[PDB]
Amino acid sequence: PELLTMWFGESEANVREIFDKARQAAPCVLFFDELDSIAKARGGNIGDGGGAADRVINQILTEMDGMSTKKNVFIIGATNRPDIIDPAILRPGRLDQLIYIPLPDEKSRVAILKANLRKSPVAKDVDLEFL
Amino acid sequence: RPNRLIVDEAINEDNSVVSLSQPKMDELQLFRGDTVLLKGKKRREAVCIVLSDDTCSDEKIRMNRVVRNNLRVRLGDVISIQPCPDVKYGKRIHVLPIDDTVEGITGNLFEVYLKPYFLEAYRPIRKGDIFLVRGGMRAVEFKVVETDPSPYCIVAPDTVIHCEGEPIKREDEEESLNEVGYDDIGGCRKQLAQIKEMVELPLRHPALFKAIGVKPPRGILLYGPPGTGKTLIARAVANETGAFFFLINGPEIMSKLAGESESNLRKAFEEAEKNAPAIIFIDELDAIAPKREKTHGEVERRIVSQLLTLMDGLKQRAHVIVMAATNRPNSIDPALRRFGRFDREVDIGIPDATGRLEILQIHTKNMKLADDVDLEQVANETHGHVGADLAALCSEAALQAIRKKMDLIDLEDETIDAEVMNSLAVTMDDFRWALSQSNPSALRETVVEVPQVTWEDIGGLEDVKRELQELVQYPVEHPDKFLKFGMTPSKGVLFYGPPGCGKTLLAKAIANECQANFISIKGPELLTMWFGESEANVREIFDKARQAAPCVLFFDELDSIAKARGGNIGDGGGAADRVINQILTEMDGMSTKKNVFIIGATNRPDIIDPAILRPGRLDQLIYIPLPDEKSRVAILKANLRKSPVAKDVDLEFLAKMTNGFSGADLTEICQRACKLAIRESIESEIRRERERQTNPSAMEVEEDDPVPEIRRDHFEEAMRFARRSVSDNDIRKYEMFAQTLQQSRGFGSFRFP
Ligand SMILES: Nc1ncnc2c1ncn2[C@@H]1O[C@H](COP(=O)(O)OP(=O)(O)OP(=O)(O)O)[C@@H](O)[C@H]1O
Ligand SMILES: Nc1ncnc2c1ncn2[C@@H]1O[C@H](COP(=O)(O)OP(=O)(O)O)[C@@H](O)[C@H]1O
Repeated sequence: PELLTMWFGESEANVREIFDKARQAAPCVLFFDELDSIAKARGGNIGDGGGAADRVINQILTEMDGMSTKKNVFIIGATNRPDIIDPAILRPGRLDQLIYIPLPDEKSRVAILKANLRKSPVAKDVDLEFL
Repeated sequence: RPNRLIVDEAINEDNSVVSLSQPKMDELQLFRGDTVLLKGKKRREAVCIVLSDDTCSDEKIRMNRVVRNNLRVRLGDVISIQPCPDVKYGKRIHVLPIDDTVEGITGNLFEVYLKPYFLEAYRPIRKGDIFLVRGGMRAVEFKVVETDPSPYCIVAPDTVIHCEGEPIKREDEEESLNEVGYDDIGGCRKQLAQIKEMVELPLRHPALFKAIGVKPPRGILLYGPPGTGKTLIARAVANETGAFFFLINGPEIMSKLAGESESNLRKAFEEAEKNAPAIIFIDELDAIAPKREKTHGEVERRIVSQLLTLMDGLKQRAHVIVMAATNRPNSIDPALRRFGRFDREVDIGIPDATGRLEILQIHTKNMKLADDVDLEQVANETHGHVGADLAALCSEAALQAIRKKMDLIDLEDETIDAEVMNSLAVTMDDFRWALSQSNPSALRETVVEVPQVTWEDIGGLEDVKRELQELVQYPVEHPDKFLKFGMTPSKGVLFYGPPGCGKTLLAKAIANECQANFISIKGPELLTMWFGESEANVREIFDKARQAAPCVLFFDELDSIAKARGGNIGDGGGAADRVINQILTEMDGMSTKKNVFIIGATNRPDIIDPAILRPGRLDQLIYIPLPDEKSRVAILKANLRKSPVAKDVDLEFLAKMTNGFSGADLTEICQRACKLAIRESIESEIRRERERQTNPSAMEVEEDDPVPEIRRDHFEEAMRFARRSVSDNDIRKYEMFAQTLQQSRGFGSFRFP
């Protein structure tokens, strides 16, 4: 959401100070939520503001090429739809490792429910794995 | 010392009445309704009848402005009340008016004013006491310079009042009630309470507070529309507390000469610091404190820097507080909002109809009203006005009333007769004329207020109403359960359904039940906000709502974003996405601690963007069914109880012929029936004069069917031509969306755990 907020207007400097701040706090991990949202502007019901998306992508790629090996800062990106996003990112020297997210399955669901129940109440009246 | 009591305002208009609790009355050996003797500064003695009222606390003593000036004390002070119920009857009264209280009157105070003032009042008057009588338009003070017996006496039938002679001169102790006070301001109870809370302590106990050695607030702002009495508020507070109020005006200072304004402002600061614990008031600072980009010139920056440097030199020890007033805190430079600088911010909103009522009452107090008083009706009519507006309205209504009799009265040019001004009374006709030629000021400005919609206005959906009650009232009713389970209440609720179901009415009803302010958002307003000023308006409205918790932040036509973005337009998508992103950011930044609810309503759920369809965002989606048959008549009754109907054939049959009709078309049918009834009454009347134009008086009386009573003919005419508001296929899409959310559910069946 705030990425698309920036998407109208500041698209080049803002990323610059963001990555400068990230570099200063090394070691650190940078996380990106719903990168495909940018391509959602590229591919969507409008498909006309793509210049800003081009600016954002160019800035991101330029900074990634500008990332020195000495800096120890990992970058993670979460995307629901990898197909719409530009494959140009998927190249060596950039995001390369793609990991699928399987659905929770039984024991995973049991552990998730236990973690949720850790808040206060107890569920000693049913079978969690049954559910 | 269980006798001295902290002073408090006396609601009773009687000057010499003080309300005491029974244990204090018994302890001080006082009778019932007798007179007590109070000493204050300079041991000045005042005699006051004990008033039969225990409403005030026993440690408190009800005591109005007149006795406070008699005792040379201020509000929050103490009294020296001592047993003296042996007051003597009056023998002769020697009271003369002050010179500057009856100028331009040339009348007799004794008969016109003093005679009704002292008629069965029995006011204990003491040698040196000050008593005021409020008359036709002014208030006149008097002092008992000398009397028999000494010093006090009782107003009694055996009275000898000498009201003949030159008016007395100034007694040099002031004690004048013509100035301002707390009771002279209305419509700002909460704000006044806050100001008292954060102001009184440093002023009441300066040395004690220094002995505390804790930093007090130093920068306080009031922001709001002009003409709301901010200067009045500051002046009244300063005068009542007791200080050395100092005023500074922007234009009067900045345009003095070159840089001399710096010298003037400095001189003001060290002058104030050299006198006493005081308050320095600044008006229209934005005229000298614009935005940084707005500083086109150079000297303005120098002036701002000088001001900041001077005010920041208020190191810990400072008995002087700085009060500054301006409009909305937008044009003001941001650096002024820092700590040590202006940090406390207060808004002065537009008073409601009730606030207008009190403003009129405190303004029209002096004028003699007629018997056609409809102050409540006027306050109802005067939406979009401020205290200055109402004061001007009253003034020019008085001029209209007086001007009606210029020829009858000998106008002359020398003097006037008090009987003449006493005779004139302001009539409701004068008020109607005054409102006819009037100019409201607020107009283009959003209003914040608790709505007045009650539950019986909307019929049916009681289960949904209870669900909204659970989601809204219960978390603030029982936060204990929520914290015991450690579960956070839902942030907001969304509504979807056919239009004309009064979803906004439901929002207003629940807000009124919750007793919280309401905020309205319009789709046209949002689309206006698309282009140009977009982020700032969203930010300021969110901040205002967060400040005024508890409050209900309502949104209407939320689907309008998709109406212009999606579809065949595809052009305003950029601004729409700007607005949507701003809204999402602001709502995500909101904290559940703040008692603010976000409510969005729509009639096109399918077109809604799915971004909000995420946890933390609007997730509780409620369908609004279309009411047909069942309680429809109840809804009819809800819209029919407004005006009488008397004779009717059947409401159930009326519900029978109609089907699938919302509140909109039902109310439209009711309005059509009323229109036909009005038409019939008007044409029958016109027939009556078209008979009487060539005839003598033919008894033009109530025989015109003017009673509110809709016959079956009007109902039949209404049902002859009445189109269904909703199309069946639209209901099909609504059910399709219901099935869509059922598929998102997927599982609704029952399986045993
Ligand atoms: N709540 C109120 N109670 C009584 N009088 C009021 C109220 N609001 C406004 N008035 C009247 O309206 C006028 C406002 O005067 P004034 O210009 O000092 O107000 P203000 O709002 O402080 O203005 P400014 O914008 O110059 O600071 C006065 O005549 C005052 O008596
Ligand atoms: N007593 C009532 N009960 C239910 N609905 C009502 C009642 N009185 C008015 N309404 C409805 O309130 C609507 C006004 O609210 P509005 O915000 O326009 O709702 P919508 O957006 O669904 O049309 C009117 O169209 C009318 O149908």
